[PDB]
Amino acid sequence: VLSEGEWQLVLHVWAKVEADVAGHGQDILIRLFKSHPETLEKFDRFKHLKTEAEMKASEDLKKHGVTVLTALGAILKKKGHHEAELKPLAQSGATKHKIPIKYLEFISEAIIHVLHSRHPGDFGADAQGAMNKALELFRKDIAAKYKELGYQ
Ligand code: HEM
Repeated sequence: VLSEGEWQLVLHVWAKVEADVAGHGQDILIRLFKSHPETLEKFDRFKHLKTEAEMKASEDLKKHGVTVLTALGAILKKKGHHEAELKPLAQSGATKHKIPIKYLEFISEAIIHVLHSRHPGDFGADAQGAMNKALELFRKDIAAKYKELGYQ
């Protein structure tokens, strides 16, 4: 678990992401794709995106970006109390999409890195350590729901 203090730090940065979701949304995804392009394969709609510039130009990617952050955000304001919110995503990932936990750690990486580039001064070690934990709590919870559904 995370302390109250840790949670506030997480939500304190979350607040800034919230000022430009679409924008934080696209950076995250561009970073993921770029750093681990094997993840692109889950996306057929994105398959065709050859450059950053085209990636940046897609409404579809930008939307997808917003859809990802809003879900993650609703989960974090739950401060660890997120089974209900969590459950649909674990189902879909265990059943439709088949996303490995590995894919999820990649994404965690892109998240942190974006936050740190955009928000240096609100994203110090304490905060960063706190966001790490929370993203870890999310992946862990996911991982077990997965097993329960027979995936991993
Ligand atoms: C912070 C982590 C993430 C969150 C909150 C998240 C959330 C979502 C949401 C809310 C959807 C739409 C409903 C559903 O199909 O579940 C979605 C769909 C999907 N997610 Fe994720 N996602 C995350 C990470 C990933 C990763 C890392 C991948 C694959 C590498 C991924 C692959 C997919 C795919 C392929 C779909 C189907 C979307 C479509 O084309 O209609 N998600 N994800």
